[PDB]
Order: sequence, then structure tokens, then C-alpha cells
Amino acid sequence: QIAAHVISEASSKTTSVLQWAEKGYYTMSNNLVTLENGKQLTVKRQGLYYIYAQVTFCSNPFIASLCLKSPGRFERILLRAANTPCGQQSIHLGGVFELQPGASVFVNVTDPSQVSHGTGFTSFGLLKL
Amino acid sequence: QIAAHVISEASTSVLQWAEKGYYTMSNNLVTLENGKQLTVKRQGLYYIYAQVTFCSNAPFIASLCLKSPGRFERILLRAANTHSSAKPCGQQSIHLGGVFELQPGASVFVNVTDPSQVSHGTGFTSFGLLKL
Amino acid sequence: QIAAHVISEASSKTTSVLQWAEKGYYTMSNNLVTLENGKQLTVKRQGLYYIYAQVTFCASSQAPFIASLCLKSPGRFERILLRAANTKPCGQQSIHLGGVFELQPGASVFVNVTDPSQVSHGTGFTSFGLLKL
Ligand SMILES: O=C(NCc1cccc(-c2ccccc2)c1)c1cc(-c2cc(C(=O)N[C@@H](C(=O)O)C3CCCCC3)nc(C(=O)N3CCC[C@@H]3Cn3cccc3)c2)cc(C(=O)N2CCC[C@@H]2CN2CCCC2)n1
Ligand SMILES: *[C@@H]1O[C@H](CO)[C@@H](O)[C@H](O)[C@H]1NC(C)=O
Ligand SMILES: *[C@@H]1O[C@H](CO)[C@@H](O)[C@H](O)[C@H]1NC(C)=O
Ligand SMILES: *[C@H]1O[C@H](CO)[C@@H](O)[C@H](O)[C@H]1NC(C)=O
Repeated sequence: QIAAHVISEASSKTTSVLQWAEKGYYTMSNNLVTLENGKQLTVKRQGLYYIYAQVTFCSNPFIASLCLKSPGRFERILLRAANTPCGQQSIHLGGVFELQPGASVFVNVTDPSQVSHGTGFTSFGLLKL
Repeated sequence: QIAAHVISEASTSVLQWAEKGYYTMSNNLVTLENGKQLTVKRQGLYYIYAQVTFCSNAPFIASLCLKSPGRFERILLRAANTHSSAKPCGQQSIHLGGVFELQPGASVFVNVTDPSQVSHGTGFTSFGLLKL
Repeated sequence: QIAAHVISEASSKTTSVLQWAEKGYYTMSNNLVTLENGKQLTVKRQGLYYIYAQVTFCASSQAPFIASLCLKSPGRFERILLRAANTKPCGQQSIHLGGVFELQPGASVFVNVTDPSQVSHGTGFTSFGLLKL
């Protein structure tokens, strides 16, 4: 069975792209999915994947985005959710998408500083169907 | 494995969907009828989901509905948003999901109170299911 | 495949715990999940479940409306897994709680609220379910 579940970490850099860590409660033994550069999940096998994120952030429009990338292919949106305590809320994204070997999915946000990083807060993962 | 993911269509309180872009229609055991209804072919257990985004500019209500063959339609799920009021447009995403048992020929679709407020920009609004 | 979907029923402002029924278009896939005492979803088998609920709602202050997903586990005290807290008439709003959790044999989950009187019970507005992964 092919699945990764990965957890948020403060990005350090500039971008809208969230940075993730292999801090999960499961061991992706397989390698059929990998976390590259703490930014993206890259799969090795072609398939129908259920892909998800949860993004927890502080308020005071906020948009999370699940995107798809591949060598030779500009980034492309798969999913987007908008939202309008410390104002704290959650965006959840999830869907089925067909993925090819080498493909990567990643998450990006309008404001990375607003987001809450701990385990239990912001995650991102998938599982092959 | 039987699964569908369908994309919002540039448009009628019942939302339209397109088989275009990064959509998925695993097989002929699921299909999109009239660009409006996901109709399954086999009986079983389905996670069904929907995301509606809208200018939160009475509450906006999105509903998931079921047309079983031989039976009048019923509501499956509904979500309400009270939108004060809430900026220039004030985009909001509303999601509906559940585990439902479906009959051959069963079709689900998604209803909304104000079709003019829904966002069609890429990724914002989508509909699918998968067999469990 | 182990899954549940239950429907809201009205309840007294005497408990904070919400009430559910196997009525209308519900799911109780097999004997390994049940709805106990109109109130808790109880699993016979251990493992990884995705648990979701959606509650729709409308005072002496402007204290938020708050919904809590609770876990009761054999020989354990109850604990809170998730809280959603929200800041007319009436101002109909849906709030969602959900996530994935490792449940022990005979674990029970339920939903707490602030004002059960204000929760909407019209068809499809308030719901509770789970799915073993
Ligand atoms: O948030 C989810 N959606 C976003 C969402 C939420 C709410 C609403 C919506 C929405 C979208 C559109 C419209 C409306 C609403 C979206 C979500 C999360 C997870 C999930 C999360 C995690 C994860 O928190 N994990 C851990 C970690 O690692 O720290 C745990 C944290 C604490 C407990 C133990 C570790 N773990 C797993 C999981 O199963 N994992 C983890 C990695 C491998 C292992 C499985 N495994 C074990 C042995 C071998 C393999 C799965 C799975 C799934 C998932 O599938 N759903 C979601 C429900 C149905 C579907 C079930 N199906 C069946 C096959 C595919 C889809 N949706
Ligand atoms: C969609 O259809 C239902 C059932 O046919 C109807 O009662 C309702 O008014 C509609 N739901 C919404 C949210 O507009
Ligand atoms: C809900 O959860 C527990 C019951 O065990 C309790 O700590 C909390 O006070 C409850 N919430 C409300 C609003 O009563
Ligand atoms: C991040 O990704 C897309 C793809 O390039 C970009 O268009 C968008 O502006 C960014 N996402 C958000 C949520 O701003």
C-alpha cells in the first residue's frame, strides 16, 4: 500500500510554498512516494490517488492551494479553498487525481507567516486507490 | 477502482460540471449525466464529496442531493454560510462529504441557493465520489 | 469495510452531548460499528479511522458557539479531539470537525456543543460519521 503523510514546518525561505517534514506517525517503508526538498510529494507509480491537505492558520482572503508539477510541465492547480483562537481556522482540501510516475504535488498559501506548524495542525498526504 | 472527480462549469440552482482538465472518470461504472449528475452503475458504499466556493457577498446554502431510480429525490447533506458581508466579494469555500450507500443507477448532484455567487476559477469548485 | 453515517435528532438543553439516529439515509455498514444510546459511535475493531461531523446552528453574552469531538476509550477518561468555535435572526451556520485517529477496541466518539437548542435538525444539516482506513 502506497501512502505518505507529512507534517508542516516553518519554511525559513520566502515563498507561498509550504515546507514539510517526515515527522509522521507512519514510516513510508516503500519509497514509492518521497518528500523532495521538503516541498513536494513525488510518486513513482502511475495511479488514482486521493490527495489531501489540511491547513490551519490565524485570521485577521486566505487561500490554500494544491498544485501539480512535473519535469517539463509548469505548475498547475488541482484544488483551491478560500477563507474569510487567534482567529484560528482550517482549510481542507481533498480529491481524486490520476498521477504519473515522476509527478509531484505541493501546497501553497497566500500568507505563510499566518500558518500554524505543529503536528496536529497542518498536514499533507496521499494514498493510492 | 471506481472514482470520479469533476470540475465546475462556466454557466439554474443545480451546478454544472465538466469533463475537462484534471478530471477523472475511472470507468464506465460512473458517468456524468447532462453535465449535472454523477450516476453510478454498481451498488455499494461511496464516499461522496463536494467543494463549493462563492462570493459570500439570508444564508448561502449548498446541498448534496440524491436521485435513486424509482424514488423521488432526497437531500443528503446541506451546508449554510452566513456572510456579513463580507468584503468586496469575500470568497468562501464550503465543503460537503459523507459515506453513503448507493443503488444501481443512483445519481447525486449539488444544489445551491444563489448560482450567481459561485466561483468558477480553476480549482475552486469540484464534485466527485469514490467506491469504498 | 467499516463505516457509519448518522442523522441528527433533537435533544434537551440538559445535555451538551448531541443525539443521532439510524433513520433516513444512514449507514452502519456492519456489526463492527454501532450507534450506542443515540449518542456515540462505537467501534469493535482497532485501527485508523477518519471521523467527520458537520453541525449547523444559529444569549446572555456573545460567547462563541463551540462543537467538540470527544473520545471515550475503555478504562480511559474522556478526552477532546477537536474543537470548532464560532463568533439574524437566525444566523444559520455550519461548522465542521474531522480528522484521523487511532481508535482502540470499544472506543467511542461523540459530539459536544454549547447550545443544543440552537442546532439545526432539518434534513441533512447536521451529521456524524466515520470510515476505517
Ligand atoms: O484530511 C483528510 N482529507 C482532507 C479533507 C478533510 C475534511 C473534508 C474534506 C473535504 C474535501 C472536499 C469536499 C468536502 C470535504 C477534505 C484525509 C486524511 C487522511 C489521512 C490522514 C492521515 C494522517 O493524519 N495520519 C497520521 C500520521 O501519519 O501522522 C496520523 C495522525 C494521528 C493518528 C495516527 C497517525 N493518515 C492517513 C492514513 O491512512 N495513513 C497515514 C499514512 C499512511 C496511513 C495509511 N496506512 C496505514 C497502514 C498502511 C497505509 C489518512 C485520509 C483521507 C482519506 O483517505 N479519506 C478522507 C475521507 C474519505 C477518504 C477515505 N479514502 C479511502 C481511500 C482514499 C480516500 N483524508
Ligand atoms: C435544492 O433542492 C432541494 C431538493 O430538491 C430543495 O428543497 C432546495 O430548495 C435546494 N437546496 C438549496 C440549498 O437550494
Ligand atoms: C464537551 O466535552 C467534555 C465532556 O467530557 C467537557 O469537558 C466539555 O465541557 C464539553 N463541552 C461543553 C460545551 O459542555
Ligand atoms: C501558488 O500556486 C499557483 C500556481 O503557480 C499560483 O498561481 C498561485 O498564485 C499560488 N497560490 C496561492 C494560494 O496564492
